[PDB]
Amino acid sequence: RDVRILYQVGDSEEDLPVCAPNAVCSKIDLYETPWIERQCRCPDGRTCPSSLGVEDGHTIADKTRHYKMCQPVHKLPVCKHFRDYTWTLTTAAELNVTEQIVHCRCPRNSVTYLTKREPIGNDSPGYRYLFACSPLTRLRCQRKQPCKLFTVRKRQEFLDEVNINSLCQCPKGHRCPSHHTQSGVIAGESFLEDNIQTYSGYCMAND
Amino acid sequence: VRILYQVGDSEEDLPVCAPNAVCSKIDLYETPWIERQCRCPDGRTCPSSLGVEDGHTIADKTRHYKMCQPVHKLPVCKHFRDYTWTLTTAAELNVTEQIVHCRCPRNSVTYLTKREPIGNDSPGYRYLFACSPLTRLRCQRKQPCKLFTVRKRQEFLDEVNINSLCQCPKGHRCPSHHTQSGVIAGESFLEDNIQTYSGYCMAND
Repeated sequence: RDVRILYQVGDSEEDLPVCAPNAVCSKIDLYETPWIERQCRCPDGRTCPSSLGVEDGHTIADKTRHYKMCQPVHKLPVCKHFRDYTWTLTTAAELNVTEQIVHCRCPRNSVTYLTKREPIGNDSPGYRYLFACSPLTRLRCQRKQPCKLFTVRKRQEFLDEVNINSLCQCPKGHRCPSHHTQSGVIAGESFLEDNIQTYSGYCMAND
Repeated sequence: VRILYQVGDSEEDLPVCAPNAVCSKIDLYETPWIERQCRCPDGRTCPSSLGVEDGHTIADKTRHYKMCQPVHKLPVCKHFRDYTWTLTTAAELNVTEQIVHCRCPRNSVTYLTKREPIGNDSPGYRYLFACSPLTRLRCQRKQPCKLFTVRKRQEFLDEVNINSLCQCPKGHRCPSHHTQSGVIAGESFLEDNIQTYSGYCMAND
C-alpha cells in the first residue's frame, strides 16, 4: 500500500548498490502522483527514510523533489561561496547506476539549478552534472557570466515547464534576454534523464 | 508539518464546508505546508495525509486538494471546458471557497481559463479552472492555441507553464513565448501570484 516505489536498478532492495558517504538514498517526486525512487542502501548501521515530509531531518527539499539522506542533513555545511556546488550527479558508462553526492545545503529559499557538465575524469568514461545555489542577493555581472538561466522541462506531450532564474544584474547600457529563443542565448546542458534542457542568457547591448 | 489557516489561527475560526468544497490545501513545493480551509460537515473530519491514497485527495501539479467525501463520488469531466472547480473570493468575507465540480482524467493538468462576476449583492469574482487536453484537435478559428501561466516563485525566480490546447490550421503557427505579438494578457490571480496569457493562431512565415 501507500506510495508507489521504484528502483533505479533491478526491481528490489537486493539489486541496489551500497551508498557512499553523503549520497542521496531516495528521490521523491511530488509533481502529480507522488513516487519514491530508491537509489541505494544506507551503510550501516543506518537505513533510508521514506516520509513524504521534511520533518525527519533527513530530507533536502528542492522545488518539486525531495532527497533523502542516510545521515541527518544538518551535519552538512550551508553554502555561502560563489558557485560552490551543492551536489554533483555522476553517470558512469559501464554502470547501470548513477550517484548523487551532496556537498552542501543551499540557504533558505534558494533554488538549485544545473550549471556545469564535466567528464568524470581519468579512470571513468562518463559525465558529471553540477548544481549550484541561486544567488540570495543580486550583484553585477561580469563578461562571460550568465545573467539568466532557463530550464525547460517537458512535463508531457502538451505541457512544458520553464523555470527562469535571474542570476545577476546587467550593467548600465545593457539588458538580459527575457525568453530562451531570444538572441544572446545559447544552449547549455541537455540532461535527458529528467527531460530537461538548459539555456544561458548573457547581457546584451541595449536597444 | 506546517499548519496554516486561511482565517484566524486555529480550527475554531474556520467556517463549515458546503457540499464538495476543498477543506485543506497542501503545497509541496519547497517546504511542505498545509492550509486549513474549512471544517467538514460531520460526522467527518478533514484528511491530513500528504499522500493521495486516502481517497479524499485531488493532486494537481504542485498542490493537493483535500475533500470531506471520497473523490470517486465526483464525475469525471468529459466535455471540453467543463469547469473542474471554481474559486470564489468575496469582498466582505475574511475567507474564500473552492468548489470542486469534476475530476480531470489522469496526468491531465488544470489551468485558469475565465473570471466571471459573482454578481448581485456580494462583490467579488469567481475564478474558473479547466482540464488540459490529452488529445490534439484542430483549432477552431478564434480559439486560443497556447496558454501561458507565469507564476512568480520568489524575487529572482519565475515559472512559466505553457499548455498546448490545439493544432493550428495549415499555413499558420502558434506562438512560442508570452511576449511575442499575437498574445494578450489573460486573467490575473494575485493571491496565487499568477498571470495567464493566451496565444492565438498567427499568419505563417
